[PDB]
Amino acid sequence: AVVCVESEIRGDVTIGPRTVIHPKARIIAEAGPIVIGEGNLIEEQALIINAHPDNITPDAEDSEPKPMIIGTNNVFEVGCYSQAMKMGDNNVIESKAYVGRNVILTSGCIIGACCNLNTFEVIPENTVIYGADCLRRVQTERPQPQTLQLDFLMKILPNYHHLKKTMKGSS
Amino acid sequence: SGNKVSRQSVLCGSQNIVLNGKTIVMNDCIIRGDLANVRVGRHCVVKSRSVIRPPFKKFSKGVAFFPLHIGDHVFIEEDCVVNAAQIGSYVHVGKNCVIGRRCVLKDCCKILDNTVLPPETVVPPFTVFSGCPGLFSGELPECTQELMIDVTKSYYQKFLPLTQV
Amino acid sequence: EKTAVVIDLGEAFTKCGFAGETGPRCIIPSVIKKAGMPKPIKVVQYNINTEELYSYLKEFIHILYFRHLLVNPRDRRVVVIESVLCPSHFRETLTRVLFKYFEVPSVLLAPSHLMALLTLGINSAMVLDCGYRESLVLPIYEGIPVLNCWGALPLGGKALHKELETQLLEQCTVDTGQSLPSVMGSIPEGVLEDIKVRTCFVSDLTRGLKIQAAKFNRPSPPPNVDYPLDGEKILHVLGSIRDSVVEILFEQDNEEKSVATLILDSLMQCPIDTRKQLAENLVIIGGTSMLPGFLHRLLAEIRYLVEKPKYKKTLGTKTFRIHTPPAKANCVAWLGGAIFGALQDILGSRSVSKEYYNQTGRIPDWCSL
Ligand SMILES: Nc1ncnc2c1ncn2[C@@H]1O[C@H](COP(=O)(O)OP(=O)(O)O)[C@@H](O)[C@H]1O
Repeated sequence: AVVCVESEIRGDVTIGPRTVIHPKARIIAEAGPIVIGEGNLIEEQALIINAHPDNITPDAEDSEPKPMIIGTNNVFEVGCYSQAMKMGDNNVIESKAYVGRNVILTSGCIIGACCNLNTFEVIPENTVIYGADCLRRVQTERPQPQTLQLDFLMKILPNYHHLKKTMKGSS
Repeated sequence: SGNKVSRQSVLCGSQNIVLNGKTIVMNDCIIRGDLANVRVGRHCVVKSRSVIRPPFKKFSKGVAFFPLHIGDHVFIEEDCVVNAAQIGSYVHVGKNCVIGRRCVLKDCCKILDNTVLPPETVVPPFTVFSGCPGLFSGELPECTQELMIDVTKSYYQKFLPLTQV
Repeated sequence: EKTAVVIDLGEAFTKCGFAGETGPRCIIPSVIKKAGMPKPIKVVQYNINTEELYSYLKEFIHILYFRHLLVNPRDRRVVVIESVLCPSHFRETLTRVLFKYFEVPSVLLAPSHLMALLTLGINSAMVLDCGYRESLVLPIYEGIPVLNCWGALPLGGKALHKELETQLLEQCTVDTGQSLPSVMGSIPEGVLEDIKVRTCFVSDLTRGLKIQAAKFNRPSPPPNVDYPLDGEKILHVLGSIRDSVVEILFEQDNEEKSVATLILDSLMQCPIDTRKQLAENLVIIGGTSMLPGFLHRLLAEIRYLVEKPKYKKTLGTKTFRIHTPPAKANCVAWLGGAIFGALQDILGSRSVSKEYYNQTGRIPDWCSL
């Protein structure tokens, strides 16, 4: 993976292969061990979080001892954060996506612009939300978890592949 | 030389950038336009918290978004997470803007607050395209826009001197 | 030869386009666009300031021209479609706007029901207009409207919105993320319109009778789908309210005044000869008329009220039949005005010229002199 010197990580994060983190990739995985996936591209200005501390104060039996995870082809773009997103296969997060706490991001997840993810909501597969229309379950089969949106994600991943080699060569 | 830029910026590929004199850049603007070229002009301005990344590879198999472009005496407010926007002369972005991929924002444009332009969303000239999705909100004047952009270049070269060394 | 811009107003949605064009080019609502305006004030309003309506009409018709007409208001005629019984002050304000700021060649404050009749091509029918504000019946015989026979009821789209607001405010089961009622004191109209079209529907006649039995000592159809709402304020609509909303539209409440009863009342005031021809020619126009099952339940309600022992002895066995216009019921009157505007033969003499208004000021209306 492209372990960029500018990619600011924090804590024990046993990453995976092909997890090209771009410059200024501020993250945090200390209170929760976030394992990276295979085939993503952590862009600039991101924010990976782990175990929302006592500022919010979870006064509901804080005995978490649970680590975050990632998946394949789930490249998150700039602006968008990552508040412990239990992703999967090809769950791309576009610009300025306000990542929510308990959103088990399944496949075919196209996190649109300025779409604040729903806390404690099981993000099923094959669903792309609309921008202004929050929670729009539009394109139930067009944004299909496999062969349609994941195929488009692997197609967008090609530019990420060329950029992965280019960033590994430019550094 | 004349571009009295800040010192807490972030970028790579020193020659890939293009920022002529009398410009005013701000801090925390992580513009990683290293691979593809970054084009800008004179008396232009940008603001903090704006990670204006470059468009794309520009040399893919089929089509690919070119290096970059910007205009003279333009202004880009705070949190402008822009990406792939050829700005014309006297353009004017807004706060928390989101420039869509492959957007040739023509001259005398006017972006809005928290406006999320989609990919390949062409914006007309002297027409403030705005809203959440792409929408030609209203029609912006010509004379007042040119005077406001000149005043913007003036204020940018008359305020950047302090608190930036 | 020049065309004719057919402008049609409305409290909910305005319709506009050209002459001869099948269907208007755009249907923009009656809202405005202004800075510092959290809720755009409607252009079509009554019993309010004069100059305020003059400015509202100027800006709305201006943005209407320059955004959906792409033409200067001097090269082509204007046929302003306005329904009958419209307030004279509103018409005078429209005339002031069109002749003092735009300076059009000639306006024509033509009625709505008459051009709705022109769409079908026939010369006589009974027209029920289910507009936004109120319902309106106006019988037309041989191209002439029987103006003394009329009927209005505040049971248009506005009553449906009032019903939906009160009822959904009562059973406000907005889940968390469980009830949470009255979170907001008032809800807007856009969500209410979406609930009307996308979720509400017209029941059946037997289903309506079951709702009547359900009023006091059962709602037989229960289908419902939890309607979403932004900001995770997901509510849950009920399987019975989707029936009750139309039930109040087809309610009588011991006064014998429902939407369908208004046609029978106007048919009662019509002369003896015109009776069977208006029964053989029934036209249903208006925006509220686009509901699923509205025409079927409407005709069933008509025929159910035929054998009522209050209107049977004067009407009896009749052949009721509804016409099918070649356009959508929400935009029939506009198409009639479009066919009329595409008739440049006598419209130059039928409409009110600009010269006559500038040197006279008097506007033709059904009033003495
Ligand atoms: N496609 C549709 N299906 C059902 N109802 C509709 C549809 N379009 C509009 N409406 C209803 O029509 C009404 C608009 O009527 P309108 O023609 O504006 O009345 P007016 O005669 O005052 O202009 C709205 O209140 C809306 O509820």
